[PDB]
Amino acid sequence: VDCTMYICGDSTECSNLLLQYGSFCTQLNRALTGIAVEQDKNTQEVFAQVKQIYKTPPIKDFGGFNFSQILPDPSKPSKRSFIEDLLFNKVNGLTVLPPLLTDEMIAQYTSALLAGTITSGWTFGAGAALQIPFAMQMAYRFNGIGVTQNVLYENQKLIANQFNSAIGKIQDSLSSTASALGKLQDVVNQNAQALNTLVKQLSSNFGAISSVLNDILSRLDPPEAEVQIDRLITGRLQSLQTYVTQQLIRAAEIRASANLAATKM
Amino acid sequence: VDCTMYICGDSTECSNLLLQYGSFCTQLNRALTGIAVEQDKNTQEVFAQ
Amino acid sequence: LSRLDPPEAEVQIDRLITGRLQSLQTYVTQQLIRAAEIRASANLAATKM
Amino acid sequence: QVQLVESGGGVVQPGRSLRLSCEASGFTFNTYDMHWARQAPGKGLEWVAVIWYDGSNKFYADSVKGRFTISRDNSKNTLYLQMNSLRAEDTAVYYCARDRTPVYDILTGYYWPPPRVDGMDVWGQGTTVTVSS
Amino acid sequence: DNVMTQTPFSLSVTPGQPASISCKSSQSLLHSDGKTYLYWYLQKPGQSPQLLIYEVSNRFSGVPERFSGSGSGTDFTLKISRVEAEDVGVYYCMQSIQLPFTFGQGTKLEIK
Amino acid sequence: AYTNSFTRGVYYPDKVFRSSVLHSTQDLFLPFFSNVTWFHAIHDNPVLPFNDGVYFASTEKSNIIRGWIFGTTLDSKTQSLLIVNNATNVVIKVCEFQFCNDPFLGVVYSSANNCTFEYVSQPFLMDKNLREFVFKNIDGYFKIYSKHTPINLVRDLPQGFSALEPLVDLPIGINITRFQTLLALHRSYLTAYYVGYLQPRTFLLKYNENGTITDAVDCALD
Amino acid sequence: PLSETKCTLKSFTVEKGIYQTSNFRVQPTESIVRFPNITNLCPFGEVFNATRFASVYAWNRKRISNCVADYSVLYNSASFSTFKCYGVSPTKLNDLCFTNVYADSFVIRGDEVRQIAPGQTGKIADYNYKLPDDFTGCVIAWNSNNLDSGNYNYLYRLFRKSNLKPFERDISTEIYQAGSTPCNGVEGFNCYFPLQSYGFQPTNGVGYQPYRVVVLSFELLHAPATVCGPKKSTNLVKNKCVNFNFNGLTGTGVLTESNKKFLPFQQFGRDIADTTDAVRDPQTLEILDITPCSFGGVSVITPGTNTSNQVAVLYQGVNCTEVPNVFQTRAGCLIGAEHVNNSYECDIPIGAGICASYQTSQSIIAYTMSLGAENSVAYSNNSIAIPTNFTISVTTEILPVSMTKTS
Ligand SMILES: *[C@@H]1O[C@H](CO)[C@@H](O)[C@H](O)[C@H]1NC(C)=O
Ligand SMILES: *[C@@H]1O[C@H](CO)[C@@H](O)[C@H](O)[C@H]1NC(C)=O
Ligand SMILES: *[C@@H]1O[C@H](CO)[C@@H](O)[C@H](O)[C@H]1NC(C)=O
Ligand SMILES: *[C@@H]1O[C@H](CO)[C@@H](O)[C@H](O)[C@H]1NC(C)=O
Ligand SMILES: *[C@@H]1O[C@H](CO)[C@@H](O)[C@H](O)[C@H]1NC(C)=O
Ligand SMILES: *[C@@H]1O[C@H](CO)[C@@H](O)[C@H](O)[C@H]1NC(C)=O
Ligand SMILES: *[C@@H]1O[C@H](CO)[C@@H](O)[C@H](O)[C@H]1NC(C)=O
Ligand SMILES: *[C@@H]1O[C@H](CO)[C@@H](O)[C@H](O)[C@H]1NC(C)=O
Ligand SMILES: *[C@@H]1O[C@H](CO)[C@@H](O)[C@H](O)[C@H]1NC(C)=O
Ligand SMILES: *[C@@H]1O[C@H](CO)[C@@H](O)[C@H](O)[C@H]1NC(C)=O
Ligand SMILES: *[C@@H]1O[C@H](CO)[C@@H](O)[C@H](O)[C@H]1NC(C)=O
Ligand SMILES: *[C@@H]1O[C@H](CO)[C@@H](O)[C@H](O)[C@H]1NC(C)=O
Repeated sequence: VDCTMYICGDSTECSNLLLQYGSFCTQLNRALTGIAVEQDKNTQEVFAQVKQIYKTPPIKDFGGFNFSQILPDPSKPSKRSFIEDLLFNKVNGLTVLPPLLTDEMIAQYTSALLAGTITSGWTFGAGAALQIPFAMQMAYRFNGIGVTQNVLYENQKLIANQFNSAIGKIQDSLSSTASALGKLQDVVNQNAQALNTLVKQLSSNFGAISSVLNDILSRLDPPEAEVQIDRLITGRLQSLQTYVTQQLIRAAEIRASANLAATKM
Repeated sequence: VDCTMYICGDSTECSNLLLQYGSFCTQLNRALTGIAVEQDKNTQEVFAQ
Repeated sequence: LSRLDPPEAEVQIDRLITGRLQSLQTYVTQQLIRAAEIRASANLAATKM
Repeated sequence: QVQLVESGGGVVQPGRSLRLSCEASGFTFNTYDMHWARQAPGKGLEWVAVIWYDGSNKFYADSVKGRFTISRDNSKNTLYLQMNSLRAEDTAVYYCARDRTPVYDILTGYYWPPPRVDGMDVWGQGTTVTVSS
Repeated sequence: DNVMTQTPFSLSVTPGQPASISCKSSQSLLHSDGKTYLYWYLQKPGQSPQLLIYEVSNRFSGVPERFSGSGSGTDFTLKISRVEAEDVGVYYCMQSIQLPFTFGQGTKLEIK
Repeated sequence: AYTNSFTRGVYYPDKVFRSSVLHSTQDLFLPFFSNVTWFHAIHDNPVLPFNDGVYFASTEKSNIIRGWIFGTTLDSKTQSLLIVNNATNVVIKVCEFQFCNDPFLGVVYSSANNCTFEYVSQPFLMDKNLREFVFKNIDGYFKIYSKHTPINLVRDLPQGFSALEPLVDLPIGINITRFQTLLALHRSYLTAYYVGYLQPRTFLLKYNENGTITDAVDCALD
Repeated sequence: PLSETKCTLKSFTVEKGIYQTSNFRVQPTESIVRFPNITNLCPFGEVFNATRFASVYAWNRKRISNCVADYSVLYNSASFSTFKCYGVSPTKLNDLCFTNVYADSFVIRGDEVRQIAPGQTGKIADYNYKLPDDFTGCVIAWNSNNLDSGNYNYLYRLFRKSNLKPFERDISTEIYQAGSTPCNGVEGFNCYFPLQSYGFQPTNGVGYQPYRVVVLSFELLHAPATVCGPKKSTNLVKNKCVNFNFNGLTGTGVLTESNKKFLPFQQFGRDIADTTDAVRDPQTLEILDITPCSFGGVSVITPGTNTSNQVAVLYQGVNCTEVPNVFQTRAGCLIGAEHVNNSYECDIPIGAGICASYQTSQSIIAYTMSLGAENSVAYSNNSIAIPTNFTISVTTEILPVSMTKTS
C-alpha cells in the first residue's frame, strides 16, 4: 500500500497535514514489505530443498507403478502434472507484487522432487542421488515399517495395482465437485476480504462532512477544510493500521503453516 | 462481543454516529467469531484422533 | 443524552465512541495474538497425542 | 433547415481503408441518432449502419459486419464511417441520414418514449466511393 | 431477416391520374408498443432520397397532402390522389421494426 | 380482496450506473410477499391513502386506466397533481383542481384552475401485458417508475422478476396524502388494478453486466 | 536513485539489496473542465430585490434551477451585513455545482437573526423557522428599515405546541392555550392568538429595526447538476492523465471511450468500491471511462556502496511507455540493468522469477533464475549406485532464542 496515496491521493493539502503524524506510513510500509519478503522466504524454504533439478527417465519401468498423473505433462505450455492442473483450476493506492518464484518454477521444483524420490528415493536428500530400482526402494520402505522384503516381492503386482487405483481415486475425487481445497481457498478469501474491507473504509466519512477529499477541498477554505481532513486522516490511518496488524497476524499463521509444510516435505 | 451494544447499548443516537466509522464493528465480530471457531478446531484436532 | 442537546451530545459521544472503540480494538488484537499462541500449543498437543 | 453534408469520397483500390465524413448543422446534433446508407449504382438502397446519440450503441448491416466502424464527435457536429477492408461491391454513393426520433430532454422530468432507432428522417447531399483496380 | 417486396416494378401514370404502389414484408411490422413500423422514401432523379411516409398512414412534415398510405400486418400501400410532374422518381418502402433496416427493391414512377 | 406480491415492485433507487455488483441500499421499497389490495373497479375507484409511496399495477386488454390524481383535499382549497394520457399525448399539470365525485374521460375532462405547472409529451400508456408503476414523493421530488411485461397468468401477479425504471422525475414539491386513479369510459354518467404501499426496507440489488437489476433480496423478510 | 536510497535508509553506506525508496505517479498533463452549456443567468434579482418579503412564521421558499449562478456579485455587494456560509465557503461558490437550489426569503427583526443558524435555540429558531444540524448553505441578511418600516403587517409565531422540525412551516392560527381550559376560539386563561405583529417603527431601537433575510440551501447528492458557477469549459482530451472536472466532480485520471450502456437519465457510473469510474460528458453527452493514472513503487537495486555506486531502478507494475538500458520485466519494467540470456543463482530478487546481479567493466545484469544444475538420474530396472566412501560434514545452523527485555 502507498500509505500517502491511500490516506489522501493527489492532494498536497492533506499530505502536509499527514506529515504531522510522523513516521506511521514508514512503519506500515516496512511491515508490509517484511510480510512480502516472508512470503518468498516461505516458498523458497518449502520448495527449494533440492540442490539439483532431477529429470525423470524417458522409460517408465518402475515395476508396475504408474506416476503419469503426478509426473509432469509434456504437452502442456506450463509443465504441471495432471493432478497439479486439477489443483490449479479449483482454487486504488494499493498494489499486489508478484511472487519471486513463478508457478512454472514451483512446478519445476516439484518435478525435481518427484524424479529424485522415484529414481533415488531418500538418498538425494542426504547427498548425491543414488539410483535404485523402484521395486527395491519400496521393498526397503516396507522393511522400514517392520514388514519384510519378501512380503512385497511375492505380491508386487497387487501392491502396484493398489497404488494405481488409489492414485486414480485421488484424481477422480479431486476432479469432482468436492471442496477438499478449502484450506487454500480460505487464504485467498481472507486476503480478498481484508483488501475489500480496507477499500470500503474509504467510503466512510468518520464524522467529516463528506467521504471524498475533493469535495472538502473544493467546498471549504483551508482553515475550515483542515478539521474535516484531520478526521478523515485519523479514520483512514486507523483503518490502515488495523489492516496491517491483521496482515501481520495472518502472516504469522501462514509462516507457521509454511514451516510445517517444509518439515513435511 | 456485540460491538454496538458494548460501545453504546440501547442508544439509537450513538448507533447512528457509530455507522460513520464504517465496518469496524463487523471486522471485530468477524475476528472474534474466527477465534471462537478456532478453539473448537483445536479441541477437535487434539482429541478427535 | 439526558443533559445535552444533540449538537453538543454528539461532540461528547464522538470522543466516547473513539475511546470505547479503541479499547475494543486493543482487546480483539490481544485475543488474536493469544489465540495464535493457544493454537501453537494445541498443535503441539495434537502432535504429542 | 436541416443540413447534412457528406465528404470523403473518391477512387481507391481494393483492400485498403477509407474514411467518410458528414457535417451537420441546423439542429441539435447530439440528441439525434445517425444512420449511414448507401446506393450502389443501378441498384436499390441499402442501410449501412446506425450510431446511437451518445455513440454508446452501434449496429451495422449483415454485408458489413466486423469491418466498418461508425463513430461521431458531438462537439464538432460530425459523423464518421471507417471503411476498413474494401471489395468491389462497396462501389456506391453514400448518405448520412438523421433519425426521426430524438431522445427525450432529460432536463424535463419525463423519460418517455425510450430511446429507439427509427427510420431515416433527412438525407444529405451524398458522395461517391469507387473501389476497383 | 425481414425480406420485403414492392409491386409493380414500374408504374406509368398520366399527370393528374391517381397512382397506387404497393409494399409487402415477410414478417409482421406491428411492434409490441402497438405501432406498425413502416417508412417510405422518394428519390427523384438526381438527388438523395426524401422521406414521405414515416408511419403507415402518417405523412412527414412538409409532404403535400396528396400523398397518403395505409396497411396492416404485412401488406402496405401508398396512394397518390393525383400525380403531378415532380412526383417522378423511385419509391422505396422500408421497415424499422427490427435492425437491420431492410428496404424493398424499389419501384419506378414515370409519365406515360 | 387481497393477493400476494411475489417479489414485484422493486425499482432502481437512484439514477447512477452500476454494473456487475451487488449493491445494498436503504430506500422505500415494497416488501416481498406483502399483501397488495386488489380492486375490482369494473363490475369503482375509491380515493386511497398515499402512505409514503405507492406501488400500482394493472393488466387489461383494453387499457381502461389512463392516469392518476394526487393531492390532499383534491379540491380547489389545496394544490393537486394530475397525470392522464389520451389517445395522442400525456398531460402533466399541478393545479387546484375541483375534482368531481367520479373523475374519468369520455369518448375530454378537466377541472383545472389558477395554477403554475403544465407539461405535455407522448403517452406512456398505449392502446396480455402487465403495467407496473411505483410512486414516490420525497425531498420535494415527485417520481414515477414503470415497467411493462407480457404475462399469461390470469388473475394474479406473476412469479417472475423485473425492476421498474424511472419514468417521471419532477421537483413539484407539493404535499400528497391521498390519490385516485381515473378511467376512460364510453359514457358520461357522473353521479382491475392492484395497490401496495412502500415501506422503508434494506434491499440487496444484483446489477448485471448491462447495468440492469436482475435479482434482489429483502433483508427483513426472513 | 542511489542518493534517494541513502536518504531513505539514513545512512551514507548501503548494503547489497533492493530498497523501495519512493512511489512513482505519472503527473496530470492538463487540466480539464466540462460544465453544462447553460447560457441564461440566474434570477437572484427577484429573490433579493423582491417588492415584499413574507413573514418569518410563513417564510416563502423559491426553487432555483437551470442557472449560471454568479455568487461573487452577491458576496461583494455591500448591502449584506451578514454573509455566513456553513457547509461551503463563500469564495468557492463560483466554482461549485448544485442541484435544486432553494432560496428561503422572509423578513425578521434585527438582533434575532443570530437564531438563523444550525443548532440554535430561541423563538424564531424553535417555533418559526429552523435549519437542520447538517445544513449546507448560506444565510444572507441586511437592514430593511427603509422598506419594511411604522409598519405592523409582518408577524412571527410566539405560541406553538412543539419545536419545529427543520424546513417545516406552520400556518395554523387557532388560539394556543398555555392554561388547561379549552380555549376554543377565545383568548381565555393563559391563552393567546399565536401570531403577533412586529413593531417596525421607522426609528426603532438598534437591533429592533426590520431585517430582510434570505437563506440559500444547496443539495449535492442528486446526480444532474442544475445550478453551476460561471466557469468556462475546456476542450476535452482523452487517453492521457489529466485533472478533470465534470459538473463540479473534481478528479484525476485517464479518460477513455466507454462501452458501458448508460441510459439517457444516467450521468455517472460507480465501481464495485462505490467510487466514480465513468461519467457522461455534459456537452457531447458521451460516456467516458475514468481510470486512475498509472502509479507504482520505485525500487533501487544496489550492489552495495562498498562494491560500486552504479544502481538500477525498478518501477513496479508500470509499463515503460509511462516511465519518463530498458527492459520490460513482468514485475514492473526495469531500467539501468542489461538483460542477459544466461541464468544464474538469484543474487538480488526482483520478482516473477527474475533477479539482478553485479557482474562483468562491470555492470548490473538482469536474468531469469536458474533453479539448479540439470541432472538426469541414470535409473534402470536393474542398476543401483552404492557409495564407496564418505565425508563427515559439519554444518552450522543459527537460531534466535530471545530478544532484549525492553520496558
Ligand atoms: C498410466 O495411467 C494412465 C492414466 O492416468 C494410462 O493412460 C496409461 O496407459 C498408464 N500406463 C501404464 C504403463 O500403466
Ligand atoms: C395478508 O396476507 C396473508 C398471507 O399472504 C393472508 O393470509 C391474509 O388474508 C392477508 N390479509 C390481508 C388483510 O390482506
Ligand atoms: C399535508 O396534508 C395533510 C392533509 O391531507 C395535512 O394533515 C398535513 O398537515 C399536511 N402537511 C404539510 C407539511 O403540509
Ligand atoms: C390530448 O390532450 C391534449 C392536451 O393535453 C390535446 O391537445 C390533444 O388534442 C388531445 N388529444 C386527443 C386525441 O384528445
Ligand atoms: C389562486 O390561488 C392563490 C393561492 O392559493 C389565491 O391567493 C388566489 O386567490 C387564487 N385565485 C383564484 C382566482 O382562484
Ligand atoms: C446485454 O446486452 C447484450 C447486447 O444488447 C445482449 O446480447 C445480452 O443478452 C444482454 N444481457 C446480458 C446478461 O449480457
Ligand atoms: C453551447 O451551445 C451553443 C448553441 O448555439 C453552441 O454555439 C456552443 O458551441 C455550445 N458550447 C459552448 C461552450 O458555448
Ligand atoms: C438589486 O438591485 C441592485 C440595484 O443597484 C442591483 O445592483 C442588483 O444587481 C439587484 N439584484 C440583486 C440580487 O441584488
Ligand atoms: C568491501 O568488500 C570487500 C569484498 O567483500 C571487502 O574485502 C572489504 O573489506 C569491504 N570494505 C568495506 C569498507 O566494507
Ligand atoms: C506497454 O504499452 C504499449 C503501448 O501501450 C503496449 O503496446 C504494450 O503491449 C504494453 N506492454 C505491457 C507489458 O503492458
Ligand atoms: C537473447 O535472446 C533473444 C531472444 O531469443 C535474442 O533476440 C537475442 O539476440 C539474444 N542475445 C544474446 C546475446 O544471446
Ligand atoms: C575416501 O576419501 C578420502 C578423502 O575424503 C581419501 O583420503 C580416501 O583415500 C578415500 N578412500 C577410498 C577407499 O577411496
